[PDB]
Amino acid sequence: SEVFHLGLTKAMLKGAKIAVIPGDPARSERIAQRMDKPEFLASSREFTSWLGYLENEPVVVCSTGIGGPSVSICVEELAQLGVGTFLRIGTTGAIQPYINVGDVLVTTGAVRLDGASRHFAPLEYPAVADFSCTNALYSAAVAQGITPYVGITASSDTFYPGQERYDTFSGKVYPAYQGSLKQWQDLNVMNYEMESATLFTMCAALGLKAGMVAGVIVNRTQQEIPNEATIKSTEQKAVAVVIEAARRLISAG
Amino acid sequence: YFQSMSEVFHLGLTKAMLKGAKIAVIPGDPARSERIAQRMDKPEFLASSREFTSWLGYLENEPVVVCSTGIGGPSVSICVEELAQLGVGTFLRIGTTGAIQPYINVGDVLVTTGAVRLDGASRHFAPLEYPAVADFSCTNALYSAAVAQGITPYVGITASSDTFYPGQERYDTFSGKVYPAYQGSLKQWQDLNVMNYEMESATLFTMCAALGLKAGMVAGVIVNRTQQEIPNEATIKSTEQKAVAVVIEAARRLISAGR
Amino acid sequence: EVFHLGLTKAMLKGAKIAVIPGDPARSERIAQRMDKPEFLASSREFTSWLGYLENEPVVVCSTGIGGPSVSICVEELAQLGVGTFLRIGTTGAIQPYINVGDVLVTTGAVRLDGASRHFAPLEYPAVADFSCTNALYSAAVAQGITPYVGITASSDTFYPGQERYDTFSGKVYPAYQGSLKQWQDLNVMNYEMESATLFTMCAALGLKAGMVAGVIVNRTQQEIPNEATIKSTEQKAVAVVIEAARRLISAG
Amino acid sequence: EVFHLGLTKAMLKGAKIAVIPGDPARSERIAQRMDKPEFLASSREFTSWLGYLENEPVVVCSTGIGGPSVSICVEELAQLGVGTFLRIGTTGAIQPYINVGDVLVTTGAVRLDGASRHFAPLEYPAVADFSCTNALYSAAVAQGITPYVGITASSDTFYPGQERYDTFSGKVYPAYQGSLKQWQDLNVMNYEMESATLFTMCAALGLKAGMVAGVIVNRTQQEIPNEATIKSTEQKAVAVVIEAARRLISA
Amino acid sequence: MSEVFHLGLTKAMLKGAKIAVIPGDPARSERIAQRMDKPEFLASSREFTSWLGYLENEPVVVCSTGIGGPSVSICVEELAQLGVGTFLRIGTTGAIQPYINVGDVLVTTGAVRLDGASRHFAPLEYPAVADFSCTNALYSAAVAQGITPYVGITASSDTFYPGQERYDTFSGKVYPAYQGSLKQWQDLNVMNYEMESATLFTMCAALGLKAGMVAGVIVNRTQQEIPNEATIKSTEQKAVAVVIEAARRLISAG
Amino acid sequence: SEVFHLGLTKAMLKGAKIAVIPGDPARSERIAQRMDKPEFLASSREFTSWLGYLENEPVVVCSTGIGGPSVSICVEELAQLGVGTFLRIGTTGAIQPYINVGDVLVTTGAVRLDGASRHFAPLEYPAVADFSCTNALYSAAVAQGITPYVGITASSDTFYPGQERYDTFSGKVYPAYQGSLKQWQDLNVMNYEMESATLFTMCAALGLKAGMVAGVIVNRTQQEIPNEATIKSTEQKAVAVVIEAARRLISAG
Repeated sequence: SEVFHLGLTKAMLKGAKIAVIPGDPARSERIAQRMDKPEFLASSREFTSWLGYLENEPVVVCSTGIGGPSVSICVEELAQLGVGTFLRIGTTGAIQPYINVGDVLVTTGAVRLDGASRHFAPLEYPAVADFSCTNALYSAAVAQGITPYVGITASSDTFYPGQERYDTFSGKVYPAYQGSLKQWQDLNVMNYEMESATLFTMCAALGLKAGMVAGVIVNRTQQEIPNEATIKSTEQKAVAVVIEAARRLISAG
Repeated sequence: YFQSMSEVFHLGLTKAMLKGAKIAVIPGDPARSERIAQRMDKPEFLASSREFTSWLGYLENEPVVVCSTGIGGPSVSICVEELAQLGVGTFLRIGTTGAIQPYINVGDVLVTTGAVRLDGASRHFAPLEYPAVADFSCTNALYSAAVAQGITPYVGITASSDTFYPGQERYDTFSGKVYPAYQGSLKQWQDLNVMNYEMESATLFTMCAALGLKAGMVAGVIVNRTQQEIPNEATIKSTEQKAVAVVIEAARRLISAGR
Repeated sequence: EVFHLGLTKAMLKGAKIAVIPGDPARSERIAQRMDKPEFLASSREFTSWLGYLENEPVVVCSTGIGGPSVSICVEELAQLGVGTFLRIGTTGAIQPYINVGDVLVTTGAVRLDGASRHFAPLEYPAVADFSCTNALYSAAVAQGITPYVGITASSDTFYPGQERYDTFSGKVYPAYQGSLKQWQDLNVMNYEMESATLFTMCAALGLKAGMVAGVIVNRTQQEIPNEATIKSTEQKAVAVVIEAARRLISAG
Repeated sequence: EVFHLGLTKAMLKGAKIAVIPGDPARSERIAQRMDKPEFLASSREFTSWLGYLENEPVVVCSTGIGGPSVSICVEELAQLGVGTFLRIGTTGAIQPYINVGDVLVTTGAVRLDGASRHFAPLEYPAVADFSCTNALYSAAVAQGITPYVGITASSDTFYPGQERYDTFSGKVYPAYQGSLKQWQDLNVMNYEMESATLFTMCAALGLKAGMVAGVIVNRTQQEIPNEATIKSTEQKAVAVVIEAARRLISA
Repeated sequence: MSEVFHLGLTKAMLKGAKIAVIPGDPARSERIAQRMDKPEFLASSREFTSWLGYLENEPVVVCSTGIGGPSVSICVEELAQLGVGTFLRIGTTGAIQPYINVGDVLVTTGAVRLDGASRHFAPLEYPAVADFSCTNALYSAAVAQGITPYVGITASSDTFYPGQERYDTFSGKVYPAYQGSLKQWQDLNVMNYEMESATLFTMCAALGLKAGMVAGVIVNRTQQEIPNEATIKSTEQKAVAVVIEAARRLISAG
Repeated sequence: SEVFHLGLTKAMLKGAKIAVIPGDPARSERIAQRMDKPEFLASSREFTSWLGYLENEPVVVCSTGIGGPSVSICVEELAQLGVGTFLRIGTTGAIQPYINVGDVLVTTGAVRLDGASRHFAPLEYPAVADFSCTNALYSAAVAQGITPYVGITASSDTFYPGQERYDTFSGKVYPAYQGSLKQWQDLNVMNYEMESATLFTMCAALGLKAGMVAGVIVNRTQQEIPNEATIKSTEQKAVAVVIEAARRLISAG
């Protein structure tokens, strides 16, 4: 291979300029299976890649693993192989009581509670999504009968203390993160996630285009856990949005 | 200035004088409020106090405020907060600007999605790590309005500075100096794909996001710091009018979309 | 000759000192207490008048609200040869012992602004010039006034940075919650919105700055000032700054 | 059962100690060097095996790349009763005198990651546990190796945070320009991407952590190494980490 | 008993002293006290050597601080526990500006906070600024003794070596955050480096105590000329004369 | 004298490569008198130095004064004179309830609540002790039948507010330090101290070796005042550990 981690060569992508980047290596196949003529490319560490076709054009699906550091490797190495646009698809937990399980969130900007973003730009620089990607995702959702929430996401390097979870080994969060959940709620932050600050900041710095959509499967403020059919239909909703957004971006280019 | 004639500390306005306005166009210069209002139906002067000159006018049968902010986040923060107390929910920033990328020309139009926070006021609304990002629908209305008038704007990041001089790494000054933290900073932003400098959007975007208000920004490029040529008054004045026409049409589609 | 102020070196007729209030409406009022007052210019928030004290020309120029517009004013006046800047304002105090009508002379500022950081790193002190501070203090004492002398908190906002809750959101985020009490406990006299930028930039550029303010409101009391109170307090503070300017001119 | 790892307390069979490599494919290789190895689970980047040393159960669980995934692994293993964590890896040195084939034991980490700040403020030291560090060192010496002991710079990125210019942009922004030289002049041995998170979280949580690594490349050096010396290096490093687990079990 | 924790002093031992002169070097306490009426040794504990003397019939303490904000912070806090409200710092210093000569006198209005201890009293944005009345007493005293001091900003460093960008050291190195820092301070019109004033000014403002600082310039690292020993002693003696006279003025005024 | 502050020359050290560094100038002599052929070297400001012999090798004992700034002078100037190893000895208070008066603490790392450490390395760099020094100190303690606590110390530039003391002139601590004691307790910090952050950071930056041991003479969390005999015996206990530690380091050379 021509890159350090992914196990890929330029030739293997067959001219792909756009990538869909889920977190879980097992999701790559499922997404590529909504595309035309999909084929396995490689699996190396947490990076499982597939190639598929939308609008008769090649598209990579590559898993990123959890967190900015693995995302930064994935994105950098795909960019070396000619990928210029990156669409993040995920499933998330909301922190606003008006956002329900089954809702779809499109993120315009990220609160940078990560470390990797600071290696591409100083903290004062905005972790903001690409306009054309964000539009394609929003337009894709409304066209498919979904009214997404569009706004800001908190992007944390941790699943536990950074998302102010106390159901843990220590049961503690140190003072800088005590009350942080309420802080973000009061600043109209929709949800937590763990990748978008790195993705958006590095893409803006490198001149690459990024966007993100997620399906809500849990609400931190709400009592009752939903059944794992509404979980799966939520995941489907999100994929339908990202696939259609990818087609719009391709047709537009 | 009589506090009895105002429901807010600085603007000299009451809610009723706005006649239900939910949207404001906010230029920097007090002298520009009237001109922008005259693009609307039945324009009327509202008040003038300090750097805050306000007019009302109508678009699509709805009242729209035009209020000047003065230069800088501190004065912008007062203007926005006090209009928000009087029921204004959407703020469209209009201005002219210099660019820092060689491919951006005088006469081009910039729509800003996010701001580098080189200001102070934004930190009074949210911690530094929170993004100074524009409202999606405002940004889309500004872009769409521009395209519908024959203009393809550049869309991207602006550096929002509390100063005109050292914070924009200008050396053509009294001291001729910029201290180390801001030396090389222009090049830094160029290399990070920042389009331009401006002095208000970090505060505007950060505060609106934090308060649940909607903000966007459009600007006409009237100078480029990487370029040698001097631009002429005609193209400059034309660029100002162009950008105003964009902001007005954006307001129109925001109004009709909310109907 | 300068980007914003609409002024030329010639129009200043040799002025080396400026009085810099916030409100453009006050430029003329202050100019009228000097000799041979005349209008110079008005552009955006910057309205400038010229006057004479001890047969020397003195500029009065309004700054607008906040560090950013102050930094433009001071920089551009300095390009035109002004070396000394006297800030006059009205202010709200945060200490109970400070009364409406009192006069404050500020030695240094808490840097809760952005613009100062463009002139020097945060650890550098936003401190007033010795001679300006003394002239302001002396002027006050010579007019029968015992001013408070000390530290001012200089905020880029009027609302959350001064921990106001009487607002559209009614909220202040955690980093500024408890901040007013913090400053009270650190013996800060008052809030204002310009002096951190002024002091820091003047120290950095080798210019001379001082600030005097009249207290029109106390954040620890329930009373709100009427315009007559504002007017008399303003007049009190203007008298101080005019005299301080005479003293600096005479001594120079 | 825990949220990410696909594990229950019962599946660990009382294991109090874990060896934690980064690469999912490496968990089996390492478990093969213990007694009665068995696959446990594979979920996302977390592939876990169980094995026995001095007749005692030991988990081997991959972490993926970076503090974020490490923090999930360690947290969830701690919920299941694991109290000690030994990191094994392969690394690139930044000092001219460190050779390919050398072994590094890390006492402390430069915190160039984000996850560590979710456990403790930046001024708090990312320091290895005293016991673990000694076992790693002793294990190495007993096998004829004098490891370098010292400080590692722990980066959230592979590229700009380690000041690499061989990239898509070819750029590193000013705050990281000259940072490699800065760390060299401060006697930092190497870059790595997980230890700041690991050391800081374990100190905050009351858990025990250590780290050993085999050097397979040197950023300052002309040459390029063959896979012979590389494969023996990582084999050497695994041997040190296994023996260290024994020693800790023994005491 | 009634003794403070570090200084070995009780409130009775001060005999009502409200004002202190605070040199850095233990061995200077006696010398400064001998410039006052009826000097007497009080105590010596660690770096803190204290004497009492009288000026204008009022008792005045002289206590050494040791080097750096941490020991200064002990000294000042514990003297305040004993009723001292006013603190006059006296020393000798190098200068970093070419136009400041050996033998000049510096009165410090403000400090660049390159220390740690100041941050334990106030956040970094809070100004390390001297008390108005102390600063005036020092300036007016100097002018009355035919000196015209420079009045300005001093950089207050927690180190003698790297924080003052010194390369003549064991390592020969200064890490990047401090490379170019001397020139940065020169370009921002800073007069000199010293190691205590940020802590002193910040803590005194925070606690409501009054502080001022005067120093005599005995070296200038930007100049080639080397001063002779007479000029140095004359400068030391001059700085001491100013601080004593300033204390007299403050005592008389109150 | 060929150093600026200590009043020392390389010849006066007679080849010493190692130093014991207490804080109090009055302690230097009695520590040196546990060694063979003790001799006074110099006294300047807070820096009182003595020389002694352990295992036939010369060892300096030099007092540092209080705080990172004076420590930084002492260590720099001794390094200029050829000293490469620095062992810190003192007595301390503990902030953990289970740490008793009489216990011994060996510090692996320091919380950097000081200023001088930042003049040697940026804040993210760890204030970590030298491995061999720490091992020597641990081993010496065990050999005296002491199980020392081994761990993290908080190193403060102040005695009062930075250790969250309210028994003061003002009786006040500003918000950034309110609740800080509790914060450090919950992060398993053992004790406060005033010099280790500077010492460990500078030594790692300069390539010098440092360690620290201390005897606990007071506990913030405990009710009891301990008697003088318990306190004086704790001092002796800790000094015995540091001397033995130095024997081991010398012997290993």
